[PDB]
Amino acid sequence: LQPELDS
Amino acid sequence: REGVFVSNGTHWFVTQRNFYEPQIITTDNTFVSGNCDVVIGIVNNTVYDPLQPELDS
Amino acid sequence: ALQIPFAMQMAYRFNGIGVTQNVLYENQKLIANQFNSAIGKIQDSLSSTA
Ligand SMILES: *[C@@H]1O[C@H](CO)[C@@H](O)[C@H](O)[C@H]1NC(C)=O
Ligand SMILES: *[C@@H]1O[C@H](CO)[C@@H](O)[C@H](O)[C@H]1NC(C)=O
Repeated sequence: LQPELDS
Repeated sequence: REGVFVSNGTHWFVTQRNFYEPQIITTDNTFVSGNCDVVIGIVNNTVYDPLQPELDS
Repeated sequence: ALQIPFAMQMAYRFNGIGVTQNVLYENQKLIANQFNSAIGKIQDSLSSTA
């Protein structure tokens, strides 16, 4: 989730 | 991740072997290993990701 | 009897020994050559060693 959580 | 990929031709699903229970094919009920070239008899279908609409919300 | 493609049967034999089934499909030609060679050695064993 760490690199995906730009949202 | 468990069971078999199966199709009625119109759709693709996964189920355990010992009882038919079609589920959508996902990042949760599958695991990746490598590029497609190596596997004999592999097929193309869109693997869904449950996190995607939540990042879109 | 339920028909199943033989490579997928071997995949579920492999999960039966804790080797993850992608190890079969990534090595299928190699495994087929080993298995066919191993059956070949039985014929020589039986032909030589009554
Ligand atoms: C599967 O078998 C059919 C004939 O029954 C053949 O045309 C096809 O090329 C085979 N595919 C593979 C991946 O063995
Ligand atoms: C699967 O999709 C890729 C990329 O769209 C394509 O190159 C490939 O030919 C497709 N597979 C088959 C069996 O045609």
